[PDB]
Parts: sequence; structure tokens; C-alpha cells
Amino acid sequence: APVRSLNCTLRDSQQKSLVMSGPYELKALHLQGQDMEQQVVFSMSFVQGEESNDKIPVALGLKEKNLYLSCVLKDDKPTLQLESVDPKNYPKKKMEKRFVFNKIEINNKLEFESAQFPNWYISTSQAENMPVFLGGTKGGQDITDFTMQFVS
Ligand SMILES: O=C(Nc1ccccc1)Nc1cccnc1
Repeated sequence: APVRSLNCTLRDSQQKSLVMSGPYELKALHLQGQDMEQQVVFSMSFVQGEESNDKIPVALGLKEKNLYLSCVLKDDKPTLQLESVDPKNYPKKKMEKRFVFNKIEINNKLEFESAQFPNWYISTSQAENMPVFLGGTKGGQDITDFTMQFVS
């Protein structure tokens, strides 16, 4: 059948919101009140891939944009990019592996691991107005945990 998707926002565990930073980048900053309309709304698709109780393969598209978070090697490093696709063909159930994140439940938060690059995670910096990036540490310094808000 079709692929199933939910509209949502994400916030890092320090409660920073995600906004656009030019056409192909996201940044995280502390946001409240009027400025909260600036936050990115995702379409989270539930895609084909290896699955367990607490590990669910998803794609993260931007709502009503032909843009997806993807994980590629850039200058020889695993790298988070926003990638354009053909809007006739997306979303789909069998998303290409660079688009797939393993959603994980851990102590009432979420981590998003790259399916392509094991133990690389969607990450934010402690500092305000810095890029969202792919980090090879779910350890300490950079933030790898999130809450989800379900949007109408
Ligand atoms: O919403 C969550 N998981 C989920 C998301 C989409 C579909 C099915 C399950 N987890 C969660 C837990 C604590 C704070 N924020 C989010």
C-alpha cells in the first residue's frame, strides 16, 4: 500500500528547536512564542528496513517539500545533508539507505541513527544557531537525544 507518514517537529534534549539555515541546512536554537512558526515540520515516513521493539526505520522529509535528510560521505566523512528528490516518486516505502534513520526509544527520548553509517547520529551542538550534523559519538559533548511533537 502507500507509505505511512506523520507530521512532526523535533527538539533536542536541551529543548532547542530546528529551523532552516539556507536551502540545504538546518540549525538548532532556543525558540519560544511567535518565533516557533519558524521551526521545521517533518514528514516522518515509516520505511522498509531491519526493525525491533525500540528501533524503527524512518525517513525524515520536510513537510510538503521534496527534501529529505540523507547521510553521505562528504570529503571522506559521514555527513548529514538535505537532498532534493523527484516529487513524483517520494515518499516511498523502499527509501534508499542514505535516507533511512533508525528511530530508537531510550529513556523517554529518541535517537536517530544513520542506517547507512552505524553509530552515527543526528546531532546538535550545545551552542545556539549551529548546524544539525551527523556525529559519530552518542557519548557526551554533542546532543544526540530528542523529543517528538505530533503536528495536525
Ligand atoms: O514519540 C515517540 N516514538 C514514536 C514516534 C513515532 C511513532 C511511534 C513511536 N517517542 C518519544 C518518547 C519521548 C519523547 N518524544 C518522543
